[PDB]
Amino acid sequence: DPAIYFKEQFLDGDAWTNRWVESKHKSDFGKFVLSSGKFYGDLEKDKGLQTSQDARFYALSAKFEPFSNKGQTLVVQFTVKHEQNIDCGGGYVKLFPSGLDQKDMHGDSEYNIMFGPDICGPGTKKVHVIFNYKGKNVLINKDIRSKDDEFTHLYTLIVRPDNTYEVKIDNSQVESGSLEDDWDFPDANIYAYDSFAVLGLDLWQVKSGTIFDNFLITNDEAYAEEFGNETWGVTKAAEKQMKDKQDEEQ
Ligand SMILES: OC[C@H]1O[C@H](O[C@@H]2[C@H](O)[C@@H](O[C@@H]3[C@@H](O[C@H]4[C@@H](O)[C@H](O)[C@@H](CO)O[C@@H]4O)O[C@H](CO)[C@@H](O)[C@@H]3O)O[C@H](CO)[C@H]2O)[C@H](O)[C@@H](O)[C@@H]1O
Ligand SMILES: [Ca+2]
Repeated sequence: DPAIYFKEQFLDGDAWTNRWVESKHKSDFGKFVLSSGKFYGDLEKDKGLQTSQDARFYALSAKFEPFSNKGQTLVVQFTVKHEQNIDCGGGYVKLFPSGLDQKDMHGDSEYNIMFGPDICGPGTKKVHVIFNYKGKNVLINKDIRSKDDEFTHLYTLIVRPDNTYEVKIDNSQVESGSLEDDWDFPDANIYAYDSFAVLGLDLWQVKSGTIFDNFLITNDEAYAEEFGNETWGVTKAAEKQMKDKQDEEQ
């Protein structure tokens, strides 16, 4: 049986607010709203969290029963849709250990892993993969290109107990190697963390309108691939046809 540590598909309406916490660290964080956007694969299935305010910081997080990846695989996966045609704005997640105050979470709150696309003008169009190791946040030595169009894309990070990793975009490998070689941190336990307890969205955006959906944290690579195909894989073609429709009808 795959261990599902966390899963969020926003399938139950306004009830998501019972599972996600707004940080109060700042008084003027932008608001996340539940939305399937202007075009979608399915009105209900493609409901996710959308940034609703221009030129704001965002800080929202969801807790889950704490776990450790010691001795097993860790997979983190979600969809990002920059439906607005984004100029500058984050689309990554952070994983936090136990002890985070969700009501006070912010950009400098200490995290274990940060992963996902970041866009900031043409000069920043990169997928971050950051490991906190011995008091330092270490950025991956590799250039992974992020998606910049208006459509929904799947982002997957896989971390293995043999100190290997893989990054997938749209369920397809884009980068692969070992933690020893692709970060400037030999330690057999680089991969492992004593606890994960919270998934956070800590973002700055200029033009807002990005939608996040289909969050998954699991110990099973095969299950993540399947879940990805059943979520993003299903959204992909349907949403393209409805975008094609809207252009032709205009
Ligand atoms: O990028 C690695 C870094 O990520 C996390 O920290 C993020 C940064 O603190 C910051 O992200 C930057 C922000 O840049 C802009 C704005 O804040 C600047 O004042 C302005 C002037 O130069 O430029 C931008 O408008 O947002 C962009 C777009 O996402 C980012 O690319 C920049 O990196 O803010 C975000 C949100 O709070 C932080 O997540 C990690 O915490 C950190 O450890 C890591 O080194
Ligand atoms: Ca959804």
